[PDB]
Amino acid sequence: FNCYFPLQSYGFQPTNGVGYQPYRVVVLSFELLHAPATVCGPKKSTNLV
Amino acid sequence: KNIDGYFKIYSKHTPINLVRDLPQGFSALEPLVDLPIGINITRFQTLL
Amino acid sequence: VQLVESGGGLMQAGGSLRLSCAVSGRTFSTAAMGWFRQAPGKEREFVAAIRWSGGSAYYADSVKGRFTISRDKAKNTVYLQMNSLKYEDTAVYYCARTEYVSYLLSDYATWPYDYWGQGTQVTVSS
Ligand SMILES: *[C@@H]1O[C@H](CO)[C@@H](O)[C@H](O)[C@H]1NC(C)=O
Repeated sequence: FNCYFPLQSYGFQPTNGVGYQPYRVVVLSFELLHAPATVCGPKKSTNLV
Repeated sequence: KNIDGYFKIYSKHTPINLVRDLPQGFSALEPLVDLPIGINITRFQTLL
Repeated sequence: VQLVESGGGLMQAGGSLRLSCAVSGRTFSTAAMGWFRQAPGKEREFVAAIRWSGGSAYYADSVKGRFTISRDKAKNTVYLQMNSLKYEDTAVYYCARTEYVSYLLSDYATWPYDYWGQGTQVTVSS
């Protein structure tokens, strides 16, 4: 009584509603410390003349 | 050396015939490695 | 995944028996284990449940103060210590397992379990 387990399972079934169906989520957070930026983008090149 | 977070490693290999001490002469060290560590360094040691 | 029961059998009233149920095969997770029993001609009935995490136990009224459920996580085994045996305890005892985590322990008394052992006879004599 008044002492419950803090966690609970998800009811993920193939027939479940879209709202109740599982969804995989990725959150991308960017950081700028007092350090070199080591994660850069492609910066695609062009042909040489 | 370690400057603004980058670890710079230069090196040079040469042949010698001189057990007693460092050879007198002149030779320059080309860079080999540039590490973006951003790590503090104030002490080091060698491993043999 | 298999539930393998052992122990039990014949014991005179007032005595004590221990049932074991070992879980074999690759499991992702275990939420809870339970013991049920079925006496001849009667419906299968909840006996006890234990949460795998923390080891909190929930008991049918009929076995309170007599039976103890316990778990050895490292051996993936649940136990039922059956003390002060009565004729009414004579039944086939079944191990059960679920991956369903309820915040509410009492739910394990009525939750339909996913996995079942083969059943082990306990017979209480005079
Ligand atoms: C790195 O060393 C400097 C020089 O003492 C100091 O001010 C700074 O607190 C150090 N930073 C870390 C990561 O401890």
